[PDB]
Amino acid sequence: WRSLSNVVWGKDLPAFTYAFSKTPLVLYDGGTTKQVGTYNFPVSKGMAGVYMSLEPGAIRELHWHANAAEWAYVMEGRTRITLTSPEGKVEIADVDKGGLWYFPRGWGHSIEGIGPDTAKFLLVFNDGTFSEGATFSVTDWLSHTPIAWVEENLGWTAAQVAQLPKKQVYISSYGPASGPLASATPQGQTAKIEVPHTHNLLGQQPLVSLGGNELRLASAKEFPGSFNMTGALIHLEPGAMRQLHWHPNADEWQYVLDGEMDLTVFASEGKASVSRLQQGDVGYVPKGYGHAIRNSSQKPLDIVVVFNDGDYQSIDLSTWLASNPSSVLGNTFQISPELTKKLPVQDTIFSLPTQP
Amino acid sequence: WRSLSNVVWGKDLPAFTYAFSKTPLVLYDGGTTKQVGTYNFPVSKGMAGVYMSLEPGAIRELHWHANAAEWAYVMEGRTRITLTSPEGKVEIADVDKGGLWYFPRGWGHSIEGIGPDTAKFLLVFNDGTFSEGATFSVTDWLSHTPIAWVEENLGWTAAQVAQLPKKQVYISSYGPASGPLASATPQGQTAKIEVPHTHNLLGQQPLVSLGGNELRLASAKEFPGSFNMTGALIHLEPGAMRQLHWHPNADEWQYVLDGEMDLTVFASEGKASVSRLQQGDVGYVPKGYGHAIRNSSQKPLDIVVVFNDGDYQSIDLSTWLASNPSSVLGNTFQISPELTKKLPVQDTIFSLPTQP
Amino acid sequence: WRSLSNVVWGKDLPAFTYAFSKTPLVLYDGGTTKQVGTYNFPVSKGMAGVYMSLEPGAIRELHWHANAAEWAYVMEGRTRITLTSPEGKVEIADVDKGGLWYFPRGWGHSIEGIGPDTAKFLLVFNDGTFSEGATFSVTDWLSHTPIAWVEENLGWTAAQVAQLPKKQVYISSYGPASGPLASATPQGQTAKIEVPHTHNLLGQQPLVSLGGNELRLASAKEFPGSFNMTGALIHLEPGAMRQLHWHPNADEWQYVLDGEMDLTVFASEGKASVSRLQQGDVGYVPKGYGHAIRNSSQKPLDIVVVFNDGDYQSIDLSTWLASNPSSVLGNTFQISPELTKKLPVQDTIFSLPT
Ligand code: NI
Ligand code: NI
Ligand code: NI
Ligand code: NI
Ligand code: NI
Ligand code: NI
Repeated sequence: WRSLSNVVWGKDLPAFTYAFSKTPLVLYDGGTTKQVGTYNFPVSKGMAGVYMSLEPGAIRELHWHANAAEWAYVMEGRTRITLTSPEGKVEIADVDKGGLWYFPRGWGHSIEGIGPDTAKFLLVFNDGTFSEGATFSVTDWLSHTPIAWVEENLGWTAAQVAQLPKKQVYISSYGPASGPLASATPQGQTAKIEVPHTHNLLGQQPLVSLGGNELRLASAKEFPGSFNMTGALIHLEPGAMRQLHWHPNADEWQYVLDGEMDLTVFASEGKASVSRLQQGDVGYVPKGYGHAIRNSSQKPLDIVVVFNDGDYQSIDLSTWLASNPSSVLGNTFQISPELTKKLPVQDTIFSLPTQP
Repeated sequence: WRSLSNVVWGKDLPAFTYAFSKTPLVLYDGGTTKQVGTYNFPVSKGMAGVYMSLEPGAIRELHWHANAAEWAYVMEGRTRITLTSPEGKVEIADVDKGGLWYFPRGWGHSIEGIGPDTAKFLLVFNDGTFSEGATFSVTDWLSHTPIAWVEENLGWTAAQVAQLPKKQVYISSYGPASGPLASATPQGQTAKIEVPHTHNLLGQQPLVSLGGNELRLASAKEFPGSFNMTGALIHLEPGAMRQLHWHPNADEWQYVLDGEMDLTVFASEGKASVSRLQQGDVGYVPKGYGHAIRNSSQKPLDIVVVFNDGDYQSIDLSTWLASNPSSVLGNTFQISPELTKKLPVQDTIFSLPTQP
Repeated sequence: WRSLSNVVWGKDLPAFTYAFSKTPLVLYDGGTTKQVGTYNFPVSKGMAGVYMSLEPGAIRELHWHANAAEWAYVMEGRTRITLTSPEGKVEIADVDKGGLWYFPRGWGHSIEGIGPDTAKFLLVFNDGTFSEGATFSVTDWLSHTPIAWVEENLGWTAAQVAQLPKKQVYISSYGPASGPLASATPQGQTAKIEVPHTHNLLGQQPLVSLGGNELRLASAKEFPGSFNMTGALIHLEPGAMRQLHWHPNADEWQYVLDGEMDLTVFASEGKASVSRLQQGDVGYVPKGYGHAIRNSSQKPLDIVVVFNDGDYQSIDLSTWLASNPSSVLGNTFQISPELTKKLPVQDTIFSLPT
């Protein structure tokens, strides 16, 4: 990738991509997981990412984490979530392929794979240090509380408390697998959360469409329950680009759903990087850094990108240059008036291949 | 206190209690004080606590501290406060036993003991590094300003300025003791603060009551002047329990007003603690940590707890488990369907010992 | 300067002033600049300051910086700015002597000197680590992107892209100089920003005026586009002072426009400083520290001060003492009832030489 400056790509910069596709899975009874955050991907301060799979009837047990909100995208299969708020209200809902959930920091929750095959999903947390090994587990909790107090709290005998787990379960396939949603009723009378905390992203109409390239955007305008986090699906045809831009207000976390992705990141001070991501790899663009995404392959590319702000803000280079008068542009770029007039006058968000 | 995990209580964790009852008082002319913060209680990052007493006519001099808001609970006696805002408005008020004040960050204030008894009160600051040795004193200020500028600022002669203190006074019993509230008028025409910054907590009816156990809560709903701090009084009868819960949004600072308190703290990653607090000792539960409080004694227990958020948010274990369906609970806890149905179906906030 | 305590001025404290007047300029083709922030002025954590000049037709190139909002005061001459928001709207405006601009964090912008004279202005950033060497330059950007992707994004050939700069331009005099404002139209159809992000500070009537001493204040009340920063102009006559006060909510950054300024700063724990600032020097008062400013010279003093909050909050000593009853004051200061009654009963903001 030649540049006008002949910059040494990546020099004096952290990695902006991580080979998450090669990270080994941790295996549980009915599920798998792996994660990427500042502990293995130092640039990724604003968000951490978790891959999880759950077989039918496998549950990610009831837990909470007050250090991070949890935004999710279901890649394959079907899940059911439960979510309990400090007002004592509950949301119990199916989330299918292409759907989202958002669990506010510290609200209690569970996730179950409901089949018929493997559920596979991404979890993105708005704390880059988040680790799935550091969540607050209800089974860990009750096995790390004095037995006599658990007895009193539950109205249970010692012999009943002795039947509870002795350590953090994390993922269970003990069972039973949950049944139809209409029968998934709280054991005790519980009012229902009314603001939706699940959402259908893949089923949205594209916010932007150009020559088969598509952007589907779920910010707080589309999904207000996710009040401080935004997600988008980008589909790029062979040769096409998401145009050069930056985000004034948010970091950007990226996962390649399928295909092969090229990312370039401009970091100021004459420093920049370019790298290729395979399916299942991760990218991270710090707030304010200039960047673009290109499909340099002969096959389609699909990515999910996540922002740690509920308001999607992008300034495209094309918009920026179109907004300025000729004199400012010619003086800035030190170019002829003739060439100045050929700078962008409109922003199409994507760029179609121009190479004949 | 046996547990299902046989966890070594306190292993790999900071102390969550501090033997504040044994901290020596610092003695002033008509007052005493002592304090606990990150400097001696490392876990206590969000809040620091100060004990202070003032004899009749003793004043904690005019001072300010822009690094911390100041929330107070008067344990004994009567105080008079003054509070001056950047709007140039003043609040002059009596605060008696069971009452609160809240001084916003950086607003100027004073506190006087009003007789015939000694005033004793707790001050909780929303910065764990706060120290009473590091406040901005008006007598320190004027003795550390060029004399010629103090003369000009006050319209005073050298001989008048020479009568001012040469250093921080801190606490003074020079006099005069203040008279009745209705005669405590500003020396110059000063508009009055209209939003109350004092409040009666002890005189509230309980928010929650069960079997003699009581919770009185002053959040910003009850006391909007204290916009980002909340306090509560908890009364526990012998053998009774404040149920297992966590706070999604706030740290919890605790002081034992009377009795003996048992506290358990669950910190995730299979780590937990349990300890006993005597009267005048202090506890601290970091945001999100699971906790419960038990009176294991034969005498009543009374505590004050303070949160560094104005919205009280608690998720009780009972609420959480009641909100979930049987399958999720049986799978998580790996227990029989019979036992699953005996999990909580309602939240009574407190739990009671075995009854006749 | 004697004090009641005989405090050693400056003992155990950082510098609260910086000899910015002596900082050397960095020279560009058509402009100059220098800066002061935590890297050379350690106390200055909340704000950094930049001096910049632009010759007629010289431009500070299109750039952005998402780490800092940019507040400006034009000291001499005339500028033209452009400002582009994430809504895809643009503001193109003239800012002359005494005027302000505020560029929100990460919004794209440019600044051009409009002739016939040199434009000289101050930029204050709400991040004390801000450096003009660390901005995101559009010419740096396009020279540090794969050429094939620039071709695609612009619809240009390799030979067209090859005419672009090979590195960060920073300041350019290549031209052309811009024409009249009414002719400075976006190359492509662009909606206009409607909330003003420029403002006339020097032209305001004083918020406070006493004996020739004046304070002009542009907080978010006067200039709502500058939503989280405030600027003020203070004029002090010989012998006059801005009274003792503190700010509960903001740090204060100061620049001496002309004259000679005395600053005192009280830092608690029996520590305080007093320093004299020359024209072009800089002061910084941390949030909550007590302070006062005095003109101890025989000539006028004019300063600009900037706060990293959009709501100007000041508690003057006089207001505070006037708000309290006699008993509280006499007990605090350990003075006679007679002297207690002579403490302040009103706040005139400035104090006059006796
Ligand atoms: Ni979770
Ligand atoms: Ni982006
Ligand atoms: Ni105080
Ligand atoms: Ni609690
Ligand atoms: Ni700038
Ligand atoms: Ni000031």
